[PDB]
Amino acid sequence: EVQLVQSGAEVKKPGESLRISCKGSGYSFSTYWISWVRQMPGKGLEWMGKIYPGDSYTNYSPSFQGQVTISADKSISTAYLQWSSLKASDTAMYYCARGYGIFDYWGQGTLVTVSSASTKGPSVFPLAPTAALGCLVKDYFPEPVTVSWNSGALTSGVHTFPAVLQSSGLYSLSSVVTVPSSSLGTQTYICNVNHKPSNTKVDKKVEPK
Amino acid sequence: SYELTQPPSVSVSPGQTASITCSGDNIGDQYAHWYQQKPGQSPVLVIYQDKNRPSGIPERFSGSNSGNTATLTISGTQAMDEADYYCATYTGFGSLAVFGGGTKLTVLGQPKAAPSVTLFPPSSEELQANKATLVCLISDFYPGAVTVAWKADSSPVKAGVETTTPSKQSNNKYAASSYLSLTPEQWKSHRSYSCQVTHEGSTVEKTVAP
Amino acid sequence: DPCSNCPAGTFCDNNRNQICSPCPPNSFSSAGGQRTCDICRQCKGVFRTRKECSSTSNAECDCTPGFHCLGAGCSMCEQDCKQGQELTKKGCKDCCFGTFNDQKRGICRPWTNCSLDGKSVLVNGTKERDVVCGPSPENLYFQ
Ligand SMILES: *[C@@H]1O[C@H](CO)[C@@H](O)[C@H](O)[C@H]1NC(C)=O
Repeated sequence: EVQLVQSGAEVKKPGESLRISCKGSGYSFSTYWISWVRQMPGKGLEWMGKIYPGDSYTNYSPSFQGQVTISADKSISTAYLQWSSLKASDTAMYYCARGYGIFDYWGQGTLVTVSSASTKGPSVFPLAPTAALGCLVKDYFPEPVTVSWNSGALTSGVHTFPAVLQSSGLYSLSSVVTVPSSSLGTQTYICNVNHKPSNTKVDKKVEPK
Repeated sequence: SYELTQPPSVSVSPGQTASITCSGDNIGDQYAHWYQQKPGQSPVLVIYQDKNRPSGIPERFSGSNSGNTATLTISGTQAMDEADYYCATYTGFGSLAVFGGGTKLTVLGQPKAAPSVTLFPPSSEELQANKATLVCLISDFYPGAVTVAWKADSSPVKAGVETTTPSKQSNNKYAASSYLSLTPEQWKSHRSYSCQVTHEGSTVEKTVAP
Repeated sequence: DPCSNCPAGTFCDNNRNQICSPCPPNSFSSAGGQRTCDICRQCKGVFRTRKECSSTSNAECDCTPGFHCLGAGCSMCEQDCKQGQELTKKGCKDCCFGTFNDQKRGICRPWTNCSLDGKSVLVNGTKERDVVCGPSPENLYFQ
């Protein structure tokens, strides 16, 4: 069966170099173009450029000209996508597809994640307020982090948002619950954030001001 | 190089046909290909060469291409068709392929809900830690597609912000968040901070000041 | 649990006293233990029948002569062109000067530039074949 198997997920640091591969089995690898496609987290598909492995001729879109290098070692039926210095803007999902126009086969995609892997503990800040009481945890590494409200009690109408990568390379998320505006001073609301890698577990109550 | 424009969000009702346009200068001179992609899954082609359908794709998927618009048509749209759709083309001029911006086809299962936006000024503890992080929380909206705009006294800011992707919550409505990480000096330097959140054309705003 | 004893080429109907029934015509079951058989692919239109269907294997399609298979299981058929041509929407067009295509499919790509490395062109390229460069100036005049 024709298959395109890609490299495993990569976790690099800014400035490091990286090269992912795309091994195409089940067909004459030399006479089919291999295109690399970028997909940022939550964004669309971006054609980066193609390569004909027969004679290693390469092509690039204007958005990626001079940003990456595409190479192919046809002796082992493998195409490559190479960086020289990774920027934090390079965190995305990188698919390889067979073809110049019609992409009839797609690899499982290679995930790259560039960040300063020095694991840091999160700082918890409250959000004073049917009103909205919130809990903010910022600047931690790595994932994941779970937030329980009142020791896993308040489960109705509580939401925990997915993490986001700041410009510093450290994560951040907020947890919020829609407590009725009537109940305020009667019951003190408190979150419970637990950062497993840094063994961090800290609670803080959200009160008005 | 070449640019292909498709609307970011198209809604349709169960059983009624959805049309998704892919507009580019003289795209009708090229072959248009449509790719479907679902969460955590590689893109799969649904229509190739303007009108042709691959084996295994339901016959409700339809495609046409003429003039400056290629369009994907889905008769009797069912819930399994709710996914992102990307048009693509290859032009010999420059010999490059280009994807459209992507269209999230939502199959309506609930009424459209306007987003409830909440803006929290930074806590005094964060303010004491020489850190200013304005947070804007969008909740209870549907379909799940919003763009946020950060205003600092009728002025845009884009250098220090990152926003999340809409995710369904307990009551199946969507929710998102936006984090503006400012400086405590730049915080007290401007008059007001508004969080402009646009959803299905309509834009709601929420401002907070010291 | 009881349906596991039905092999490929049958489907499981618990309403039967003999639950394993063979697939009807134009139908196959390739794994076994299934409550239904799939309908054989028909290789219609621009498709052609390579291996006809059976009770345990789906029909396998290839394209008509003037076409070539694309996609898993030959799901698509793109029109063949000649060598030295490429496929554009207006039809099969000859490769422009400076480009070539050695396949009955795909696009034209440019010749390897021998002048970039200071080499003369030994044999002229054509629409079908790439150029062949001469030796570098180091072997041609210095070794
Ligand atoms: C290559 O073609 C050019 C143009 O016709 C001709 O002038 C030249 O002599 C040819 N050289 C060889 C080595 O065939």
